[PDB]
Amino acid sequence: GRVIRNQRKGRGSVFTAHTRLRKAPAKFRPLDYAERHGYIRGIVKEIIHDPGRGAPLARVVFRSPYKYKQITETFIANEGMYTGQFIYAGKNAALTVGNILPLSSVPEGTVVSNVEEKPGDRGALGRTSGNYVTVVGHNPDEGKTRIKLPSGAKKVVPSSSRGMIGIVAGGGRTDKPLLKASRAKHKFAVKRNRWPKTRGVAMNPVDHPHGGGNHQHIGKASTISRYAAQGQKAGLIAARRTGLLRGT
Amino acid sequence: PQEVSDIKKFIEICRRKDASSARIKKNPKTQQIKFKVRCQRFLYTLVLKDSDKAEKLKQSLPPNLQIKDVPKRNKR
Amino acid sequence: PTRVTYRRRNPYNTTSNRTRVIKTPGGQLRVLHIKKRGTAPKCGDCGIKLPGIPALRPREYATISKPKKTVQRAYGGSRCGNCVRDRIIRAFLIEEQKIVKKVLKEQSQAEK
Amino acid sequence: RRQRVLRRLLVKYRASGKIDKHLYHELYHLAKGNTFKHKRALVEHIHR
Amino acid sequence: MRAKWRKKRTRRLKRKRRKVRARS
Amino acid sequence: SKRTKKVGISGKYGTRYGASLRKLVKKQEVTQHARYTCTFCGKNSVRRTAVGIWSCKSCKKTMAGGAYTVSTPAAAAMRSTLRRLREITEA
RNA sequence: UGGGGAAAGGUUCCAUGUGAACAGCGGUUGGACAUGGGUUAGUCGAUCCUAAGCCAUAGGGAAGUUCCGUUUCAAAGGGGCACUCGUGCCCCGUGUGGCGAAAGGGAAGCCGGUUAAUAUUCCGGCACCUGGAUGUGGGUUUUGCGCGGCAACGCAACUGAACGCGGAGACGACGGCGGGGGCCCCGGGCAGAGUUCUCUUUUCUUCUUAACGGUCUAUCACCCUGGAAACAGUUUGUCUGGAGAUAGGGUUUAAUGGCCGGAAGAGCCCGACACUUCUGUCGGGUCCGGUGCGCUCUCGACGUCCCUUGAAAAUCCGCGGGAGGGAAUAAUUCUCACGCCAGGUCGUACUCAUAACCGCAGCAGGUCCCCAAGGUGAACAGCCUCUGGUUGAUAGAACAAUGUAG
RNA sequence: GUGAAGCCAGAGGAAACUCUGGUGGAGGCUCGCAGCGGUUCUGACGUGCAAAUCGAUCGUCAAAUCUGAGCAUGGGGGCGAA
Ligand SMILES: [Zn+2]
Ligand SMILES: [Zn+2]
Repeated sequence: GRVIRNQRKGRGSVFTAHTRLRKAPAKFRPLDYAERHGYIRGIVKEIIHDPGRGAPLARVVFRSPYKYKQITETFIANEGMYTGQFIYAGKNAALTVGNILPLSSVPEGTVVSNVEEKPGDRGALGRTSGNYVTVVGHNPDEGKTRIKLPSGAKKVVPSSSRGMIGIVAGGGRTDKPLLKASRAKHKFAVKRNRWPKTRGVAMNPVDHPHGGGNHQHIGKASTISRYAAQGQKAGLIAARRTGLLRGT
Repeated sequence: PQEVSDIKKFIEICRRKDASSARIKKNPKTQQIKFKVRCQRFLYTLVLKDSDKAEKLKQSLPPNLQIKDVPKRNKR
Repeated sequence: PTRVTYRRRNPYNTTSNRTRVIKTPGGQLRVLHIKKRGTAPKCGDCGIKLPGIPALRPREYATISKPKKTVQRAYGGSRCGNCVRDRIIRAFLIEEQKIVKKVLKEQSQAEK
Repeated sequence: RRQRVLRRLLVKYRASGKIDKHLYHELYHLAKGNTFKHKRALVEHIHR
Repeated sequence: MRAKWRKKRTRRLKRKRRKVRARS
Repeated sequence: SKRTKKVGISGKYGTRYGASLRKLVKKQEVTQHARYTCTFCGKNSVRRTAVGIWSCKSCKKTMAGGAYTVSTPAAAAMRSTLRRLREITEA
């Protein structure tokens, strides 16, 4: 046989990501003395839309503490922000929607977004349209904080990690049906070449492990082990269970 | 092409170090007299409707340059 | 009712091959190739077109005298005129509120 | 076409002084609604 | 304001000054 | 002169896509094309521009909101609790 | 089946002559044969900038031809001035290389004539852009770097280094509405032509105005006075208004609008004289209105759709800031007017297709665009005609079977 | 051709509310020219005009439509609404 479809996607010839219309990536500022001991301020100049994503972005302008110049950054916008607002960042900044605080200067129960997994990586944890993370408890000795993730899992991150207050805008984007093949095509045609997906049961035995036959059927089991050979993992990988879930 | 509203500045143009040529066209149908002069960069035109200021002016301009009334039907 | 033709080698209608039908002193219909249209500069912080400034291509602005490319006040170009008034008012008030707060804090601290 | 004709006539009357702004406004909205069919009908309503 | 104009005007000024200095 | 009795804005879809999907998309479509009163200037001149962006036609301010509504119930609850939480914690 | 082009073709373009061969018949004809001639650019392109993408440099793999790597664990640059003179001095720095578009971005030329064959290039006239040195007129100053308007702002000028901020280049698809150029249509007038047994104050043709400048206007928008409910203004389409409407008065972005220069001396239409040619010449004319869900291009204010929001760089301008420099017999770094010099290299003929390209060929196949008249008619439907182009596909005679098409 | 939201006016009712006439121009809607495709005649030709063409009849036609140039993927490899 030949190489099956999900092996060709690793070469990166046709299945790359379209990035002509993306202007910059979304990150925080780098750690610096000012934000680590006090606070700094910036202006919200514009609120823009970048293709291939929910969660509109916000352009913020800060001054420079060491040179005569002005720097501009791009954040993800929380529900409530508006052009012309004043945003603050640092250890001693008040906690209102929009602000940027080290996660240790925060009481339990507040929701944040765009949290740093390690201080300085510039935001990694919750940054999609309408999601957030919750703090649960602290540990002043050997500083470390426990958080809950939008999937249910719990984690422990260092106390000097950062997070910017609020809930990511974009709301309930996935509520109305797409309702039209064209809308699905337009949705995907700005991320990747993956939309029209053919059904391995309709394939030929030279093309896919599910292959041919005089009737369309899988043949063997559909659950594939976790330590299998590259080119075999096509189906429900390492499935612990099947069927409709009941409790949760 | 450039206009000259009055007469005084027209002789000032003609009395210049590079005014190489001039000519005079008379239109019988519309009863008009046009004074054209050719400088380096531009071509300056003076329009008149009278009949006696035409000839007297012609003696006032410098004598060194030449004047040829344009002839109807000019061959290559 | 005569029909016309292009006069350059580009046969395509590609937003930089602009034409105009004309009639000539010889009694014929010809085409002139015209350039693109100018555009008027906008304000620095509001976004509206400034009045009193022409609309040209970005290179023709180098042959025109200065008093034709600006207006006679502070922030002549790039600012409309209503937005500049806000700048004076805003600047003055912030300075006034600054000194009063500073004197209030120091005098209060002196009291202790 | 019909809408322009009616509106053109109405401004003439208001400027001349044959009517005032209250009657003008009432008739303008009465005209946007399909009430008057042509120029003759409009003047009759004004006269009454 | 192109660099050319700034450089051209200064060069023109210097050339005129040099001529005056030599005559003196 | 009602031209319909129940279909409404979802009448452009004709007889396609199935009754329940048409009726279910109406809930978001009706509120997305609506017009809301501004909060900064007071005029009723706010309309949607992008998937999460709203702007006032008169004051030119721009605000980040929900997907199909200027605000969402989840966000409003959070702001009230957080404001209440901060005040007691600092008092 | 007209008039011109991109890819491709490569002398097939024009003139003179011609035995055989080729043009599935002939041939005095030819895209065939023989001998000569023909392609002129500061303004049209390439040259300049980057896009998807390709390749050097610092490094690390591999026995090796070489694979990765493009800002990465690199000591990576560029700006100013003076001597006697090359040598010497003084400042700013994370650096940040090349290639890649004849449809993307982009400084600048129009009309008339001319050759057997080229012309936005040649000839005549009238212009424009960039670069470089310089003078006259005017402007400013003894209060050292201009005045006027309440204001939006105006004018022939009217200092501005380092550093920094902003604008233009710079952008989707569709729907109706309004302004402008071109074409189409109707009436009158002057010239020429067609028809006329009968009728027709008849039917047809010409009546044109370039680039580049001056001056006067033209939707949106903005400024001043004043303060609105018996609510008003208003679009084909309900938006606007104490965050200041109606009304009155003003400033400004935008001519493919009117008048003048260019420009009548041009071009075109008639009439009258000359004569082997070389040649020509002298009279007239080249106006005034109307209309429109008309066709085409362009501009402007609106509206709709998106889990879709619809490129980057070179180049140029404006502002904040105040370094340096500067007169009282002149001084002057005035983006004002006029005046001086120069603008290198390659392509430019012709076809673009029922014969110049690809299909073994002079093959009913295939191959990307621009302009688009009259009538019937809802119409780029079908049918007939004008400008323009063809009359080229082996022929003559008779009308049986069987055929193909109607 | 049909005529979705939004807007104007009028009429009926004690009220809650309901009717009627216009305006407007949405839709992977519809008839139908050019382009694109290739259902039937199992038509023509079948040492053809042609190593896939010709004629009539047909499918779609404002969007998952048609198309030029520049660039990328190279053989047990690519690409594939299969
Ligand atoms: Zn402004
Ligand atoms: Zn508002």
